[PDB]
Amino acid sequence: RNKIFISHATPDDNDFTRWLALKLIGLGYEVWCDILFLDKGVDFWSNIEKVIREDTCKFLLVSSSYSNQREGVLKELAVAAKVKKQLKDDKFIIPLAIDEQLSYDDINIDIVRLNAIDFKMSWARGLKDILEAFEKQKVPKEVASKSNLLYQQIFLHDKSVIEKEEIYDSNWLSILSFPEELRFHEYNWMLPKRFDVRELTFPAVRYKNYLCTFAWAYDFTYHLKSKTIRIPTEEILSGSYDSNFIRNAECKRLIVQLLNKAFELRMKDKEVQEYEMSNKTAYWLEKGKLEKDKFEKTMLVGKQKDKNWHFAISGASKLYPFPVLMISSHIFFTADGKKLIDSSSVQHSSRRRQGKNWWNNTWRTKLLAFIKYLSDDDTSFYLEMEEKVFVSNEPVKFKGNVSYNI
Amino acid sequence: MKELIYIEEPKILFAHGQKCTDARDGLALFGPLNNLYGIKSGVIGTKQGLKIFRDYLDHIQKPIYNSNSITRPMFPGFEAVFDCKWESTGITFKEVTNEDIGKFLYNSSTHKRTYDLVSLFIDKIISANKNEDENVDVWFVIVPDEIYKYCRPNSVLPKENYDAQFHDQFKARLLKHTIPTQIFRESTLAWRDFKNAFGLPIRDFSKIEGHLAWTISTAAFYKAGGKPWKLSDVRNGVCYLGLVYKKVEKSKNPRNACCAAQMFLDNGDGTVFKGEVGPWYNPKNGQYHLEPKEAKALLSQSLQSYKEQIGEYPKEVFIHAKTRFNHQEWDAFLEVTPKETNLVGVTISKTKPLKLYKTEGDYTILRGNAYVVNERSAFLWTVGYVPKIQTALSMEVPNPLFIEINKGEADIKQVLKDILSLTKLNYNACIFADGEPVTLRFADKIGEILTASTDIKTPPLAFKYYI
RNA sequence: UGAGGUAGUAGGUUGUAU
DNA sequence: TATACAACCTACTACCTC
Ligand SMILES: [Mg+2]
Repeated sequence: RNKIFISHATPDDNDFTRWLALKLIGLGYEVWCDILFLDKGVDFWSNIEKVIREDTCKFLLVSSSYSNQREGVLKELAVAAKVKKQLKDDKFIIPLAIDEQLSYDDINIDIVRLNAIDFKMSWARGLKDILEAFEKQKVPKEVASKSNLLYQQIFLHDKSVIEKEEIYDSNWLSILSFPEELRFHEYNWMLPKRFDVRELTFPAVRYKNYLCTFAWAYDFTYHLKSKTIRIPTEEILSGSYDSNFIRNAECKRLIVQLLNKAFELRMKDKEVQEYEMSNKTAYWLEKGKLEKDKFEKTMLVGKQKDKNWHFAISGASKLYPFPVLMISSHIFFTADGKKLIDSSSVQHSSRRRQGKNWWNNTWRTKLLAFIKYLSDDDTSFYLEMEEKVFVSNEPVKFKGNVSYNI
Repeated sequence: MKELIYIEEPKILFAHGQKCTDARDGLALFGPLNNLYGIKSGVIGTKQGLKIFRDYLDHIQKPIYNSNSITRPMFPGFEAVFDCKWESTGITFKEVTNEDIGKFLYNSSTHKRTYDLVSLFIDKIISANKNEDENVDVWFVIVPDEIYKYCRPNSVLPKENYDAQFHDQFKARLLKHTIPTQIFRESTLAWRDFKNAFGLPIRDFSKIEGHLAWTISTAAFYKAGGKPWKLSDVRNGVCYLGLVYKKVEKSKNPRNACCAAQMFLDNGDGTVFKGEVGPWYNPKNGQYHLEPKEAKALLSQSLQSYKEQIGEYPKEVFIHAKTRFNHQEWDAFLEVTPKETNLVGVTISKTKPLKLYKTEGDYTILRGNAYVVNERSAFLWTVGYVPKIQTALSMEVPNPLFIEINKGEADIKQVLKDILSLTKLNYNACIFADGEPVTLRFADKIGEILTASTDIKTPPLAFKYYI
């Protein structure tokens, strides 16, 4: 007794019966259905009765609207019930509900009490249930790798997420405090209103006839009241300001330019060299700047074979949705500890080679170490314009309601 | 501290009415939607190319296993998946000799060489299509690696009206005849023999062979006219459109050509996914905004196509783009749109540098996590970690799409769900999903093919003539 | 170009004042 | 007409993995 007998309405339920028979045969079982194993020129009813009585260890019954009141299916079910009574096996008959149009009150009473297997929603979940029931009932199976692979595929097809919260670290540095107000200086004097615009110690750019800065008028004296408007930062961050003097969007552009210039100038004074890219600028630490390239045990700067790679941060301030700094991570290869390579192709290829064995943990650890080293106090660092802007050294966090378990 | 919502993974409909999330799992367990009886292939190239193609076709029939099947399901054989025959006994071979290839391959210039090689490869196709009595479903053009290497716009010889790209020009010159062709490389099917330094192959397909078989089989089955899968959770009469702009380079004055891809649900419960073509042109250099007349023409053509396909007008029309629509083109769009139809214009970009790192685990962020910034903005992680396959879809920390509703009013969650469902209709490959929506990607393919030539007047809408 | 992903290199446009 | 930049746009490779 090792056969799995499948009963169905022959001219109406062939697709599912053939699918299930082939899937079960492919999993190492031995099935019997009249559409694949009944011989030609044989007395078919006596053969079916003999198979049910002496060969089947399980009796799968495809219960649908067509086969509910089919005479052949009823005869086979009756013989199966008698054989189950003889065998004293409670789980001999397993109905498979493949039709959603068969009401619970319309199923024939012989199988109403039996616990069926749901195939209406999905045939793969039903096959998983069949496999679980067969494994629990110790149905005989004779398999070698193909059956295991198909079994694993069937089990894993429905794998999904679990509702476990998780915390994600981003690369956005939020802004805590802004200066009291944005300063517009209507000088127009002092060398065509500071014609350099690119050499003053404090960040400032020229407007129509004014200079926009957070610094005082008596702070650019090395390279060089009537200051009007003086818009506050808090009122303009919410975008509640208007009028033809300057558009609100242009104000936001002006201030974000101011933070970008301040970020460049502040840590350009940190005695750290930089790298020039196609559109931005990135800044990497030297080999000898760290003792010894293990800031918080993070291995900031190393070597691949004989070329030294350095971790670099490229930052840019943005105001959408709320004022933060987006900073990105790069890898720069130099032959010596403090040098540079003009071969873009070699640098790119070696960067891609280095980035193939780092992964999320190493990326986050090195990013956090670099952002902690750039800090100037316990939990932030300040940018100078005689005013200061505090930028948190801890990137903002995100909370998710779902995750996985490796 | 911010909150991320999760978008449930969409399902795709396979045979027997059965839905799944993985194309490979559904194709292995159930099979394709429609039944075509067989594929008759026409092979072009040298005798070595024919031998390589025959060897690969023979290798395809038997099941192929990956090194790790928990991530890449094994290929069970072409007939065991697509219940149709694609054998080497039904090959109509057209011969291209090495002398003919080398006559123009090693000659000077970059535009003349590619043009001559494409002509040599395409005249055989046209003649066998018109002057032969054998029916060929797909034409498989086996290209030697020398032609592939030496037919690039920026290629340089190793010291001894049309685009310089072999593939795009080849597909553009074949548009008037509607011949679905697949361009194969010798090193793609014979990777084991193209060694580089010490017998190590240039491309290592040893642990990938199953995935390569899956991709090639899916592409061949789609080009032959088969439907491998369709979206199961498509909404009501809403129609999705996607615009992509391309440069026509130094062909005839600075011009920008816009091409569209269109998807919706027909009355037969299937999915209609084609392209709106006739690339609408803008003469201004550097501007990627359609002029009002051309925008009205585009919307009128798309609406007429929808009305002919269905019978009424769509309830709402979503528009995707990599750019932001201006007021003039949107007013032109609305001038044609009927009152009952709601116009929504959405901008999808992959430029915002927002990387999320897991605090403890070594894997990346779950795919489908969405950061709703506000009513008309969101960050969607279309590429990330998939629990079903114990590996991520990217290598480093993936970049998320920045989806922002530019024009009109619509639910941001519904837009994110629609985009995540649209990312499942890539018939050019057999993968789980891709980061970009398939509408934008296929519009990209259509545009980059149609911009390689100027003789095309009425391009076909179907995708098998481009992809 | 079997297919995706991540980078790098270049150029262009709009707006803001000279 | 050039500067300078904020904010967006495409075109073309090289590399790694499925
Ligand atoms: Mg393809």
